[PDB]
Amino acid sequence: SMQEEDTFRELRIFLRNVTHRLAIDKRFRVFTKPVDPDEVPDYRTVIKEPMDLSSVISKIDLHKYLTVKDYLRDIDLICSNALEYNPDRDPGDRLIRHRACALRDTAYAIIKEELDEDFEQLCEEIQESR
Ligand SMILES: O=C(C1CC1)N1CCN(c2ccc(F)cc2)CC1
Repeated sequence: SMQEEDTFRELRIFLRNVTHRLAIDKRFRVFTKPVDPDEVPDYRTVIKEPMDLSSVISKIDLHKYLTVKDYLRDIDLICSNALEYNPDRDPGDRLIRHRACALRDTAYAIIKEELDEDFEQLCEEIQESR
């Protein structure tokens, strides 16, 4: 229906706004663009599904997310990729992991305060119905 297409448009507006707030935070700069294969040729052989905040913006616009749960699977994949690729005790690795965990916890906290649970339940029921 028209009403269902209006529900999914509101979902996209909400997701662009959360993603822009993460992307301007100086802590999360390393997560804003894909890894350059020239700089890190080993990256694409270790990490099977790369993900970053520029790709998440592109996926919102392509209508890839029908629920906030779909969207948070990609935020969780940005975080898990960083913990897998950078697992060592040295400071460079410990700083990337700390920032990855902060990206994940910040996205979950914005959504806890600002997403209405009945708006998410509506998105999930339209998705199920298709
Ligand atoms: O996991 C990531 C970020 C996507 C989250 N990276 C770890 C490895 N970094 C790197 C850069 C130059 C270099 F010569 C070797 C490694 C780039 C940043």
